[PDB]
Amino acid sequence: MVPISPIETVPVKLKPGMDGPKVKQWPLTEEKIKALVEICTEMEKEGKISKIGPENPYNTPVFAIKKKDSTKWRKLVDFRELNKRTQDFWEVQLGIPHPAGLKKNKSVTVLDVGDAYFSVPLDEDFRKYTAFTIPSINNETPGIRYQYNVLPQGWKGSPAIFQSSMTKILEPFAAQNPDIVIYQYMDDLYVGSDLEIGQHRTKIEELRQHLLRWGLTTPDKKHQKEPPFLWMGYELHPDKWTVQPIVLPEKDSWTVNDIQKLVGKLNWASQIYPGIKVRQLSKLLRGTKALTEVIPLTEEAELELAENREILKEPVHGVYYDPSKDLIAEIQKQGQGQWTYQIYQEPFKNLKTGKYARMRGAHTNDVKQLTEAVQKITTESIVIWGKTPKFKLPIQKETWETWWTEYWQATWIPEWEFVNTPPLVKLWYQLEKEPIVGAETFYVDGAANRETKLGKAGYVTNKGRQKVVPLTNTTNQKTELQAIYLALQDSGLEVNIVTDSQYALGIIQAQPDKSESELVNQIIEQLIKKEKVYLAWVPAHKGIGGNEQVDKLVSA
Amino acid sequence: PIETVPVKLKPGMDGPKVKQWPLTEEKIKALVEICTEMEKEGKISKIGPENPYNTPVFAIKKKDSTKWRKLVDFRELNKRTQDFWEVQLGIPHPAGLKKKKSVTVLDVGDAYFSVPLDEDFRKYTAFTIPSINNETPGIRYQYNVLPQGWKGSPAIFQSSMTKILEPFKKQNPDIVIYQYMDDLYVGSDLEIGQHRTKIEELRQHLLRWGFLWMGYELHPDKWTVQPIVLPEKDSWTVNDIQKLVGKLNWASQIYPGIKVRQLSKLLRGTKALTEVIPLTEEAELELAENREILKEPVHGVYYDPSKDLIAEIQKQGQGQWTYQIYQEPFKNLKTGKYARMRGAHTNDVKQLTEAVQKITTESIVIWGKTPKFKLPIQKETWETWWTEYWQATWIPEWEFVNTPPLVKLWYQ
Ligand SMILES: Cc1cc(/C=C/C#N)cc(C)c1Oc1nc(NC2CCN(Cc3ccc(S(N)(=O)=O)cc3)CC2)nc2ccsc12
Ligand SMILES: [Mg+2]
Repeated sequence: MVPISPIETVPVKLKPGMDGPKVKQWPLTEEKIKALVEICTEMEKEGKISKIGPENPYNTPVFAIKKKDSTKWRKLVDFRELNKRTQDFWEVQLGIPHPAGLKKNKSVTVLDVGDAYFSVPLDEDFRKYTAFTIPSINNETPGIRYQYNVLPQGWKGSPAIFQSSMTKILEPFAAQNPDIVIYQYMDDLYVGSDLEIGQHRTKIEELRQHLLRWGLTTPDKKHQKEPPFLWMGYELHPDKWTVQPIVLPEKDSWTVNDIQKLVGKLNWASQIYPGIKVRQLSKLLRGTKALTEVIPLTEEAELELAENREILKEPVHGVYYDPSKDLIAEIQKQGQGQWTYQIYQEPFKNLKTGKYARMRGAHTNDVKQLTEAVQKITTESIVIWGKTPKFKLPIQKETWETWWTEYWQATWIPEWEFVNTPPLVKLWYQLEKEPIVGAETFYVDGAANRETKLGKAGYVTNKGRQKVVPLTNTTNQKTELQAIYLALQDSGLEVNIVTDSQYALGIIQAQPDKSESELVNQIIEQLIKKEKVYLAWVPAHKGIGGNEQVDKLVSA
Repeated sequence: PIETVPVKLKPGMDGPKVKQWPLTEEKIKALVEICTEMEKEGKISKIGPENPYNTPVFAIKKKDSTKWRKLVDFRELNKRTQDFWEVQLGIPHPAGLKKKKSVTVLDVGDAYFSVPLDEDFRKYTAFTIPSINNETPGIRYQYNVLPQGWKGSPAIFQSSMTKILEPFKKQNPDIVIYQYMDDLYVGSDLEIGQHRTKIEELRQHLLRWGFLWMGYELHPDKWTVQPIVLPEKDSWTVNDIQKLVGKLNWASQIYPGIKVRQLSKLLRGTKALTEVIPLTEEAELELAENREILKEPVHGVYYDPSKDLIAEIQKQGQGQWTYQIYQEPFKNLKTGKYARMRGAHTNDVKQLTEAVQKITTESIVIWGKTPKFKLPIQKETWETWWTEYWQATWIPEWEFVNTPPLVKLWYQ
């Protein structure tokens, strides 16, 4: 006998104040009972379960299931109830590596650790809660009662405890063999390196000698897989990666279900196919829970789909990461709040691509969106590669300087250079800091009746120009913007505008270049046409000249 | 200190489960080195999967030091930790601290690692050194001793601290010494020579009781509520008078007695904004009467320790930042301005992060707690970058302002 080290036990508890499960065993056919007795007799011989007396008061139901041509019975212990009552664990497997962050490992071996799994002992004080009962033949004897000594498949803690147990065992080997990578996926242990085949096989043998310290035997996986690894929806090739085939279905009838999967395929594709767009196709799912409502496609969704098929016609691939080279992120504006990007180290050899869609909001501008895209890519790049990339952005250095020095919020984007890739991001208007000498002064105001929704908007100027327009189905806030719009429409290329509307000032000072409000949009269009605009605010109802005059004109 | 002081969470609350945010490779490497040494020294231990809790960590560099330092963001744990009435009913916040000519900040967080943490509470201090690209499970640890930045540490250690200082306090009755979290604030009214000597005398005294060698120096003499000032001009345009009436109208929300009728009278008509308007005698008197009102303090301003402090900040351009601290609107307890922030002439976010730390430090000296910030920045920009410039062992709370306030003009 070669002494072997025990696998350290994880202590486990039920949730506070909860007892173990007490679920009644279902009646089973004589055939199923016979099958369960043989399965459990074998499991008991292997140490996985033990027979228990009748003093244990807990129970979980057991079932017997089959397969189509697989003609033997399967045991199923349904731990749903125990799982509800078991403490939460650190689930150490939630996120998966992005392929573009992996580094080349010429040699990879796949080891089966399915057998090692059963060397992980279940906390002895918790085993009582896993009891189950094989009903007896004709219910004429006491049922055969067992409990688990190993991690039950289907029990809440098994994945996290199995994973944490293997990691701890593997830790000294990884630490002392920095030239190999080790990654576990369920029962598969992937061991890679960039060594010559002979040296690689030696590291594998050394790893097996290491795992034997705990009595773990780990043969190579059955039917060794030729590249590429089909994993988590990717194709991992030795020198490249891509997504698995993106096939867009052809259809004359699209439902809410069809479009959801189309976006999902498109979204998945966007990590390597540059320029994917999903705005128009997403707008068709705004609010609806019926998944078979056939939603017709707009001509804009049709164009977007056709543009994606052109992008998807041919496979593309990403490269793996070289830490000795720079990391570069390039962004392009696509329109309608959509942005795409590429991250690469060498020109034309993308590590990955991606996209960014404008946030939901009433007003926004391209510089803010570009900034948001940069922060998103920054955080993604820290996740994947542990560093911020150098940015190439379609915005002139002078435009950025003007923006951040004048904008009322603090803002920052990390090291970047301008790339002349139209359409360029620009500032569409800039308000004056001081009143303009020689420019006409428009005092604007609007008001509306809260009940009738009747309103007025207008202006008076220092030249005696005046206008009041009666309005229907409006609001105070709307009449105040309308007044500003009229002053812009009716003035020359330079204009001073005086408003008492804190609301309108707050919208315009936010420097939107686009809005969900057609009125704001029309104001933006007017501002773009001016040479100089000074916008001044005064408090309402204080007797300020000009403002008092127009206020009375629009208040009935 | 073999005995541990029992600690519990608040009733009906579980431990924190805060996601670890992604870290750069150099910060991960720094944390691995730091935590390996802390583990060798017994300060922390590896934990297993039966511990589901988590608190974020990151890596920083203190004021002008090149060594990486570990910072745990215990904000969630601190609000889930029982309220502490540590050795008494409370430390009456020393109102004389803010009056000393000079206040020196001494990092004494090292003292905490000599006191063991209650064994049943340790699991709640769990944290993770993350992996890059999810390529390995994070490195999981929990504390075995009082952690820096945790609310319980100063309270559980306060008995020991008062004794370590008593001999120094005995000989120096005129020096105010205040502890907030990991920091000691040492105030006196003598020249830096004798002040620094006293400070270096205090750290030597501390070194014989079981350090850091670093310090910060403040001058709370100057902190007040800055007056509202009005322009003094020989010729006023229409625009000038409109800005003045707007500012006075804002001030009338703070001060009683402010009038604008005679100033508004000057604008009778529909005049060009750049037209020069002579002040009447009535308007001059009204302006003078407003100036006199604004020389006096605001009515009914008092600190209520049961309410949050709120700090607002405005970007004024050219490296200048104005801020106000209050509990109720228009009842400012303190206002101020910052300029030429050091080492960030081209980085707004670094400047804002430095202003937040300076304002928090002033708040600790004056009231013994940190304010809730209203930050003029988009959430995603702030949360991507602020840890890059953070140098304090505490972290305040903050919220984001997305609509530009008109008040920026009035503090201009
Ligand atoms: C090692 C490993 C394997 C898989 C596969 C699952 C499946 N199904 C997944 C992950 C996350 C792995 O984990 C890491 N993988 C890498 N790099 C990779 C290694 C594999 N190659 C692809 C490849 C290479 C050689 C052959 S070959 N010629 O042997 O047939 C076939 C395929 C790309 C880079 N780096 C790290 C670092 C820390 S973990 C980890
Ligand atoms: Mg009005």
